Amino acid sequence: KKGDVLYPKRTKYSKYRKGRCSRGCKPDGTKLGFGRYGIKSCKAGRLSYRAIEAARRAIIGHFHRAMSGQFRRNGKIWVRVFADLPITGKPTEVRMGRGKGNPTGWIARVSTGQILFEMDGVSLANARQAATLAAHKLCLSTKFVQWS
Amino acid sequence: MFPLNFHYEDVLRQDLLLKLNYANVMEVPGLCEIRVVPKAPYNFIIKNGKLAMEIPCGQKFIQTQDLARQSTLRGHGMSNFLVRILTVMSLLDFPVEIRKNSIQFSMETEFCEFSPELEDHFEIFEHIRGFNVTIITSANTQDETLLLWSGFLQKDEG
Amino acid sequence: GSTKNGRDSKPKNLGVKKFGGENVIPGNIIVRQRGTRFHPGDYVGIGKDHTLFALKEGRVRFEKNKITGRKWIHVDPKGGHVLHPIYTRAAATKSTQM
Amino acid sequence: VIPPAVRPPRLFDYLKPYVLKMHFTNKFVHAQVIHSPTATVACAASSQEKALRETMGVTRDVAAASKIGKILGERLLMKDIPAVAIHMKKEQRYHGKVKAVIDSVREAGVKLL
Amino acid sequence: QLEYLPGFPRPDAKHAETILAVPRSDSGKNISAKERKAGRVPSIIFEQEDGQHGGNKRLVSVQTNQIRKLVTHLGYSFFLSRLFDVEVRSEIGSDEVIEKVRALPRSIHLHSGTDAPLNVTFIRAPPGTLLKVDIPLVFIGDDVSPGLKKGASLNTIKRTVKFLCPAEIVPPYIEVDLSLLDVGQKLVAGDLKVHPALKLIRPKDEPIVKIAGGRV
Amino acid sequence: LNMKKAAIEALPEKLKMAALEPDLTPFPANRGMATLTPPIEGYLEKVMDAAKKSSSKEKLR
Amino acid sequence: MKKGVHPQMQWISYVTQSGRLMHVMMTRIHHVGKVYHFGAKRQLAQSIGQIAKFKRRFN
Amino acid sequence: RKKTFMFIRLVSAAGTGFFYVKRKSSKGLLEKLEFRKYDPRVNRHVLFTEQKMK
RNA sequence: GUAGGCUCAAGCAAAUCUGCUCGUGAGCGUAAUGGUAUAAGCCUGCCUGACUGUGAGACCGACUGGUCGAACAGAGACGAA
RNA sequence: AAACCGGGCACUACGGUGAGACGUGAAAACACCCGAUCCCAUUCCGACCUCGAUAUGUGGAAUCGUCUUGCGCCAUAUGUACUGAGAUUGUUCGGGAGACAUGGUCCAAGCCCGGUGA
Ligand SMILES: [K+]
Ligand SMILES: [K+]
Ligand SMILES: [Mg+2]
Ligand SMILES: [Mg+2]
Ligand SMILES: [Mg+2]
Repeated sequence: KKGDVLYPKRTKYSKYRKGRCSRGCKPDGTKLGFGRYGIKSCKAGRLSYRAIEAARRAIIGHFHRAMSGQFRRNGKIWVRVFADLPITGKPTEVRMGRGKGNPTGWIARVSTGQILFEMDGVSLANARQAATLAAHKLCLSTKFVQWS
Repeated sequence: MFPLNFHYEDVLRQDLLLKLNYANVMEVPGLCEIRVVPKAPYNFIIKNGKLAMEIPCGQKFIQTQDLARQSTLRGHGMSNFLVRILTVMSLLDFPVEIRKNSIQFSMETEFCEFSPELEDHFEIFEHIRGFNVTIITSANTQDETLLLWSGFLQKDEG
Repeated sequence: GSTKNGRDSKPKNLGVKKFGGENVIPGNIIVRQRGTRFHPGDYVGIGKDHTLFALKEGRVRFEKNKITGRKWIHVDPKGGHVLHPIYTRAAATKSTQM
Repeated sequence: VIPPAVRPPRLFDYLKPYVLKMHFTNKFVHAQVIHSPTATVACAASSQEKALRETMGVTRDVAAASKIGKILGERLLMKDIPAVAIHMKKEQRYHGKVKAVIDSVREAGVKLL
Repeated sequence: QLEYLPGFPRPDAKHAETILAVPRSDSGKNISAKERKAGRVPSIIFEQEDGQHGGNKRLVSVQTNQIRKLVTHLGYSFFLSRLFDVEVRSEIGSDEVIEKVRALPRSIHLHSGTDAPLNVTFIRAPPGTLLKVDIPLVFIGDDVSPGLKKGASLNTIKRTVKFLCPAEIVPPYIEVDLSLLDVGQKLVAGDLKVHPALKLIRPKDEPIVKIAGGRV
Repeated sequence: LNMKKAAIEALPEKLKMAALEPDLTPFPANRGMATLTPPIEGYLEKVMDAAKKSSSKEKLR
Repeated sequence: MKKGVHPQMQWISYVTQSGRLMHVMMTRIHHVGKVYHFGAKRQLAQSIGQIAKFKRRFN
Repeated sequence: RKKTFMFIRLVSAAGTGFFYVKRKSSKGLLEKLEFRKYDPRVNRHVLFTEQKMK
């Protein structure tokens, strides 16, 4: 959580292996767990916590301006993707091997069919347009999913 | 032969059969054990604390690892201890508390002040906070325990 | 820049040396292990570092307990079981006499 | 804790097929010698038997268990079993009736393995 | 007494199509990909009585356009709580009808990325058979609710309820009336107005929807 | 106990539901307890008279 | 009960307020056993109220 | 560099000169070790007493 | 070392003993990993096999070398066995 | 004599392990109900174990039964993940989970001692 920017308070180990993320699907299909509408991914890749926070801020700021008054917080947002892999990096003007570099940020591994966001308590058109606004901040291809 | 358990078997068992709903004569509550444990702030070192426990219980205590002292009384020793405490109970109005299956009593120095056999050697029991006495009964219900204690607490006054 | 991590240890070569159905002669080491991953069964002895070895010439059979998941290794002897010498001295003498 | 299931003692070099198992109730005493490969009762002696429950007065105590042990030892020596191996259950120690049965068998003359 | 009571919903006659299938001769990803390339969804029809030894199964293939149309028109959950007629013939356009039977769609597999159907499962439900059916909920009366009038927001805890249903009276959906709920209260699974012959699998003290107060 | 159980079942309905109620009234504290000697006749009233003669008047503070 | 571990015991006599005799055991702290009589030493204490205190003076 | 332990000789009291080399700490004690151990030159168990290592 | 006995940690009820759930989560001097419940853990009694001379047969392997081990002879410890 | 019942050993997760409800002590068996003098038990205590005692009481604790069930366990799909060989820059042939779904908690069963039958 940590307010806006989401990463763990502490980890078991400081540095992790790179791993692979270009494959992986949900082998059983996907369904919404909390909300009526949602945004899911169609491809697999990496998303940074800054991008996830920017997408969440875009959705909540669209609801803020579309619906005011007592319905201003009637919209509920669930963020179902969490960034818990630190990435590292060596600065400029450094040679190749003297260990491993300092950590610079956090990423999340996203699979094909993973639900990134879930929305409830709003109109269908507001949910579709908030998904449209939020997908412009993510590098992956996303789809709007509806409960049925 | 002995007054307490004889009174239980001859009077209270029949009336406790008749007063409550029981499927068998082995479902009647009885009397298991008495557990005596001294009150919390005490010395662990002086011989008064050991002797003031050995004298009213009649058997050696256990001192576990020195932070805990305990005595458990079963059988005829438990009956003698109970018929002493119930006789000295008739000289005052000491409070007791009924739990789900057991009776709690507070063995203060004002109890051994009124015990006629402990009027002498009173300097043993002086400077002692007291004990906590537990009477465990084989009772399913707190009301069974209350009925059993009201049966056992008898006097000729009133 | 300096790392503090360059240490490892020499390999120990553990594992199962004789699998199921293998033919063993006495003295053969079956499983070398850290702790009793396999417990000794019939005609299988154990050393001070939980090494399992064979005592009779036969074939290695494994066993698993279904409830607890414990595992045992037995050796089926080649000629079958051998009775005690007190029985071979007394009861077999009377068996030949009867 | 969950008590794990008991195993028979491990085979080391020789078979030792005759196992002595004892049992005691409120009224009688029983002792059995079992042949392990066939899972049959090779020999038995108990104070519940028709030829034994009237020839002794008390059928439950240490003296009765000692008489039963002596009878079982003589039955084993005439059925030609020179040695037996003793099995002890979950609560039996070498004390009292168990001790009486074992010492009676040993004095009857059966080797103990 | 095996009929829908009055005051209850019934299955619609608009979506009462019959599902056409042809036999399939093998299992596996090879023949599954071949059928999907040819434009058919693999499927199996089975019964309850012998879970071991297969279950009198028959391997079939249904039409992708029909199945996708049914799922899109009904919804995913509504398709799974409604009975259908299945007609298995030897060939498309043939009249050699092998098996006509009244069956429940036990599950349908959708791709997690493209949402094309990959597998349909049918279980034989003639009258007199018992099923575990997951019934969707429909929430009505949200304009009459005093709590929603006062500006409170709606917390839908559960969307589907699992029941034990005889085949003849399986409800398509459960109507839940929100007319008389103000701020603070919730509805539990024991308040659902169902047939008396339906048994609730979940315990009755399970919340379904609560109206919680707004941020004053 | 068996005879009491047989006695409760030969009653009318409301009269039976009344008599199935458990008795929870505590035992009387004035009933005696058996011991090795019957009470002296001129003892208890004497002790009561002495106690009330002591409790007569008020103690000075 | 273990041996060589517990205190010795003694027999003493109790006399109830009605004169009933009862025999009990007790840890031996006297040379010979004695008879202890029980009285009515209940010692119940009462305090007067303020209206009672007022009426004790001004009437 | 500094060692916390030292070596000692348990010497056979039979006079044969057979010794065992044992080890004890240097933190501090006053009780000299003695044991009942096997002396192979006399084929009997005898008494062994600790002596300083030379 | 041996013989005998015992079974932890955590939660709940009573608010340190006694009972119920659970199951390795306690301990095993010392890092981590594997193991372990009539024990490899804890207690009590007695001891010094923390012996001497050998060792069928295997497991590691450039070599130097290292590990496990049934069994044989002498002297012993504990145990009714 | 051949069946049935009780006890001990043996076989075993479809045969395990918990929970609930209803029953059962056959002229027999098992256990409890009673005591702590000797053996034994307790770092205090007959609580546990042990040793004595019980023409007949009780199945309250355990033990036996019958059903309902929860975890497990067994059997089996359909589909997907993943993967061996092969380059139409993997258009071919094979293997096949986990989680779902469906059913079951079988069948067979040896030795000895005692009782009723006899
Ligand atoms: K020791
Ligand atoms: K030797
Ligand atoms: Mg296949
Ligand atoms: Mg031991
Ligand atoms: Mg599977």
